[PDB]
Amino acid sequence: MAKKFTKKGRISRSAGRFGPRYGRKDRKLVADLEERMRAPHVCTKCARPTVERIGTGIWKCSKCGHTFAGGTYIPYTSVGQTLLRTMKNIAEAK
Amino acid sequence: MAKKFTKKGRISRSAGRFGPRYGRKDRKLVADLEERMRAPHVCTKCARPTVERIGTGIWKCSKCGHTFAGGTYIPYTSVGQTLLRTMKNIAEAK
Amino acid sequence: MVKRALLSVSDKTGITEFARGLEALGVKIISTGGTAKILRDAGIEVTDVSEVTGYPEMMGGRVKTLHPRIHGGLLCLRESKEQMEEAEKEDISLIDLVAVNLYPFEITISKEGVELEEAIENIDIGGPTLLRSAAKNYRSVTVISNPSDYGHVLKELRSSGIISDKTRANLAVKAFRHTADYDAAIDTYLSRTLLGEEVLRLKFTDGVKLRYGENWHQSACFYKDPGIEGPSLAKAVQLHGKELSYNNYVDADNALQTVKELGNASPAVAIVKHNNPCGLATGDTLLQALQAAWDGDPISAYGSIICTNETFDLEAATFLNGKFIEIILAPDFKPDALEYLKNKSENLRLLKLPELREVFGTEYTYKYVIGGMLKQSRDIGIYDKWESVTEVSYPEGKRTLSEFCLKACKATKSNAVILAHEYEPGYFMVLGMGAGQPNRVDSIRKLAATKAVENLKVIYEREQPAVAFEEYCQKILSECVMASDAFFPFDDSVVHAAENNIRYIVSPGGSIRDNEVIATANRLGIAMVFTGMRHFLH
Amino acid sequence: MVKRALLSVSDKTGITEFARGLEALGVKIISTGGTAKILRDAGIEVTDVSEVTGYPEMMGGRVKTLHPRIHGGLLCLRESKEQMEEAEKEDISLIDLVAVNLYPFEITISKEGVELEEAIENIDIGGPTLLRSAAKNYRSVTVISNPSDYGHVLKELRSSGIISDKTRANLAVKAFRHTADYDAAIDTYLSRTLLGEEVLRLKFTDGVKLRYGENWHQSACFYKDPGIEGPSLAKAVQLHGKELSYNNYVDADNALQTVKELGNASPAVAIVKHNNPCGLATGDTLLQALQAAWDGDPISAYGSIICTNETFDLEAATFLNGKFIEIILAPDFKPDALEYLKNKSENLRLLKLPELREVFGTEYTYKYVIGGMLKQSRDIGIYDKWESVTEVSYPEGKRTLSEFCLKACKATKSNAVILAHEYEPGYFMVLGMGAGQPNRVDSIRKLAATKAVENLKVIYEREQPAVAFEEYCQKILSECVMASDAFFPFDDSVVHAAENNIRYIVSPGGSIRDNEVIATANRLGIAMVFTGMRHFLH
RNA sequence: GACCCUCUUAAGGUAGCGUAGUACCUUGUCGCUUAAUUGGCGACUUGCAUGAAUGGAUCAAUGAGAGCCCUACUGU
RNA sequence: GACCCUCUUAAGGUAGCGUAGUACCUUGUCGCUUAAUUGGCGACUUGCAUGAAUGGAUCAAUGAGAGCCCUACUGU
Repeated sequence: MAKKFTKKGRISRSAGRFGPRYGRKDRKLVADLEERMRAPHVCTKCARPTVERIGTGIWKCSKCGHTFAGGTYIPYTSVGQTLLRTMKNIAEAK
Repeated sequence: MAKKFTKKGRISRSAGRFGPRYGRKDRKLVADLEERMRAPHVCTKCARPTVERIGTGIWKCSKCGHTFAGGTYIPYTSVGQTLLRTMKNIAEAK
Repeated sequence: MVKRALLSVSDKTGITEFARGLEALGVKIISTGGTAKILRDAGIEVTDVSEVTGYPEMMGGRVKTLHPRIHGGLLCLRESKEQMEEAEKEDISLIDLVAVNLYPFEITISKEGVELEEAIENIDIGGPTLLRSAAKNYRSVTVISNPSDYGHVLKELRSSGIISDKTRANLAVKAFRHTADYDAAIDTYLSRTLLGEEVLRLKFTDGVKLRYGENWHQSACFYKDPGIEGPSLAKAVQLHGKELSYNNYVDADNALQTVKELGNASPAVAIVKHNNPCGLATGDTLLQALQAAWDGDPISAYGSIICTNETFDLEAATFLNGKFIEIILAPDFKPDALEYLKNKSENLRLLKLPELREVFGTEYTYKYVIGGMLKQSRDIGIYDKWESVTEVSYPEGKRTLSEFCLKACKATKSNAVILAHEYEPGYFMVLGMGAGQPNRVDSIRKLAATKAVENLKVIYEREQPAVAFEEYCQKILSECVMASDAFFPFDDSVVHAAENNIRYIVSPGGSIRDNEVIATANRLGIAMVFTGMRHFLH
Repeated sequence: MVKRALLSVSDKTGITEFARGLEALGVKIISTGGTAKILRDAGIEVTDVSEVTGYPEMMGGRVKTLHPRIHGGLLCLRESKEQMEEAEKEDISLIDLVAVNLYPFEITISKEGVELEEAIENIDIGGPTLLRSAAKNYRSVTVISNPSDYGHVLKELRSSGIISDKTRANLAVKAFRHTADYDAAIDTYLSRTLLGEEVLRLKFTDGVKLRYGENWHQSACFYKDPGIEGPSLAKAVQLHGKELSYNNYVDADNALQTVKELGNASPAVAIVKHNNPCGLATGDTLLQALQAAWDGDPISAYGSIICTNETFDLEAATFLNGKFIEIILAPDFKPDALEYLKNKSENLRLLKLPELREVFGTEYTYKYVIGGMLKQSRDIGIYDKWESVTEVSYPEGKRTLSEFCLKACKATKSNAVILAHEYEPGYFMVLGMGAGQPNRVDSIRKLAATKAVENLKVIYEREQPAVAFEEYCQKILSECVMASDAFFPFDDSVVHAAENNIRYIVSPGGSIRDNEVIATANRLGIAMVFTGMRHFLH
């Protein structure tokens, strides 16, 4: 289903577009960020993994058209989810 | 202080007088009995290890001349010491 | 310098290049058998061994030669009279470079019964001699058994000019060792196949003198096995940290085992202390995970060591801050966490393992029972059957709870009562253990129940919800899942657990009175599924 | 059948007779060097290798020999044409028996520096080859490596006529093994001297599969060691009793180690459950001791491994009647006793160890850390310095009272408030444990009194003296000595100790506040010596 | 040429690297490379006057950068 | 020639040993011992008709016990 993951090919990932430039550390950081951003993300409106990044901080659902502002490389951040869960706990309490 | 206990000489013990006769098991039994009987035995009258066997069941103290009847190969037996300790416990109780 | 090259490498890898390289610098190539052809075809001019040692050769492929005062030339000191003498004689050569590896020994069971004949008739005899000979030359002649270091040699020669003592040394040591490996095999197999004894020949390389052991003077070394399977304390990355003692190493084992025993899964960790399960729980992030496994432990705690499957960051390192930790076993590690830990409390022995989470890779384990050693298989068997003899069976929720314990309790010193209870639906956590207490009932007395309630207390009070302690417990008092070693002795003990409400107990199969135990848990309705696993982990 | 014999034996031990025999059975003796000399000086005619190979002589005593092209004659069939013909060629001989042993390698240390040059120089190059070559002949050539098998060989020949396949096999394998050992030495030494990375090879030969493992699918297999050592499970006889398993061996060894720390003299016994010696005792006539341990643990007990220090007798055999024991170890036994138990019981794994009352013979342990094998120097050293600082000091007898902890707390799991205290006329057994749980204090927190008094309980309960429970316990609790592990953390914990009337703890010295440990000991009145030997057993 | 003192007017070079693009003495000593090499590389190093963001060591890839060598090629 | 049944009118030879001082067939087959051996020893063993205190196997030492072989010796 994926590429020919050769005996040595599983390191560069999307940072294989950089060749031997920029160092293993920054290549790994960029590759990990690309993997996290390209992972499927569930839509909070229809609950299916159709949320893709349309721009720097803008995310859109391909199914229901729900567009929102999130993280630069991740649709949902830990701080935002913490704020949401705090307010949900308050709302449950009252 | 003892004999020349050679690299191989520590098995026969006093059963070395029997040579290759009578079997290892009975040679070991006789040697162990001889060792136990020739061990020092404390005199119950003077409290020093001078009790030697004078005959089959007769034991005498070389110091104080205290002569008594004991085991055939041991001056004091477990049954006799159990009887003595039972009567001592009774005497302490009363 | 080095001007002759007798390269009869059984394994024909790298020889092409090596040989060319040599030919370039000069170094007459005097190989035979296989090597000869391959080179005289690739282009590298090669002279056949035929015209060196007095008489030629035979059955190419293994045998070749085996000449005394020719192996004695190369041997050692090819420049010191007596010794050198065997590298000259009658056209006899003073070869200075040798590389002859040994194809590993094998038995290859044939379709029609083990090919013992062929097997025995393919144990290289020529090789080991030439090799051990050259090897012997800590001085002059240089031997390169291993094929995977032709570079290093070539490099040195090309640049420097002549080989270096340092190198010659390593090369020799390695070569001897290799012949050893060979012999070892030749013994092991043939000792099992021909006779029927199992000779266990072991070797632990990478010897590292450490601190001590029990005594402050109990010097011991962490001889590192050269196994290249996967998860290995040896091949670690100690970010910063004094040489960790025996104790640390062991507990490392413990936590590594437990963490991988859980098949990693949704963000999981394994806190460990005094080689006794000191934390195990799952989560959706290490935030929860970490605290889900630290939660159940208000006692031991301080002095433990983390063994995770994801990443340890400053977020949870806040609560951690202070909570004395000897070692960190983080596959992935955050720079700031790293730095903070670094200064904060020196103790942090940050022994992350490079992407530690894989399949163990070994299939055996040993316990040197001073006078011998056992060979316990690397078993990971988590359950036989999933079925409660007691009518009332596990709901998927509590099946997951049981499945949970199975892992921990199996990776938990037994003779205990492992009471892992849910902290977060889906993400479980331990709530009880029981370090080898006299009888299983005594264990449940001074562990499980007690530690569970004390935990519940700590939790309840700490996070202060509406629901008051008593009922907060009530809610899940029965739900509490406890597999505990294997079959809980009798029924009255299980009822003691039910006394502490606890109406969820796992019981493999085969208790002291199963008949009765079942009856009891059925009447009570205690969900008592019969996993079947005699985990009884020591 | 043997027609010619190559006797190039480094070690000459007993070659003269083997030679005499062969000659008397016609077997021409083609030998060279040392052997050859002795033989021609002992009235045995011997032909020289010169009349075989085309190789003269040089440094007779190790190499000087080998056999190319030609070794392939004896090889794996000195009669198999293709094989055969090679060794016999031109004046060469078809020797069908070769005996080549190898002097054990040793580096040692000289007055002016390691004698590396010569020491390493003497790595037999010829010998080993001859061995491997001959050895491979699973048929024809009968290799005689080990010198302690000339008898067997001779007898067989003198009678039968042909060394049977079976024998040939054994011999060959053994030869290969000998060369293996040789090389292993050549590795270890060199890796420790020349370079630094040290290598530890293990000693695990003759195997035997057991039942299974902790679970039915966890197969374990004991691998005995060739080492002659001393007291070890390898040299123990299962008079009667179903095949011992994993747990069996484990605990049995732990027990052995426990009884062996006290070193002969005073009669002693022991017991153990799930790797926990929970019942050491000394005393006089075993009887008491034995049962005193059974009082120590009257719960779990049932199915432990009694480990007495000498022969068992009927007195306590009748006490053991009904009180299920897994294994009973003992240096020796008495016929009637042995029989008695044997027939009465149907489970006791009677495994008395022939002659265990001597020197153990080992000083290293090998904790398997999944790719690690340490080498702790076996040491039980009671103390480094006896320096009671606390104002309350220990009189010689109270000193022994303390010493008994060290004596057992080492030889048993730690984190245990080991209450070694009087119970038999001038003989102190451990009274209370700690059952190694979280914090050090946690030991006393659910042990110390817990055990001490459970025991006291049973004793009192039975004999119900006027001294009611409180002062009964007090009788010894006021004089109790607790030398718990190493240096006990702080001071209120010790207060808890004094609490249990035990005004006699013992602490090696140097925990969280040593000055306060003293201060408190003075205040409380807890007499405690600062031994310094942390007994844990790593 | 290790080790207690010094001279210490704050301290007295840790890891490394080392005749360096830094070494005056200097064409330093040795090994490979040559018939022969103030050269190149490697090791040693008594560092006139190396050394840790005055950043130290090292380095795959890259370079109209700077040296030395082999091969091929040739009117150099 | 293993394995379910049998015939089982109690059961159907476990450990061992085996052509035996027990093996009829028989001078059984093979190897050593001899030029050649109904022999001795070893192995195999389809045990006419071995086998566990009708005691099985084995055995150091001992033996005016019974066989076979080597050496020395000799009018055998």
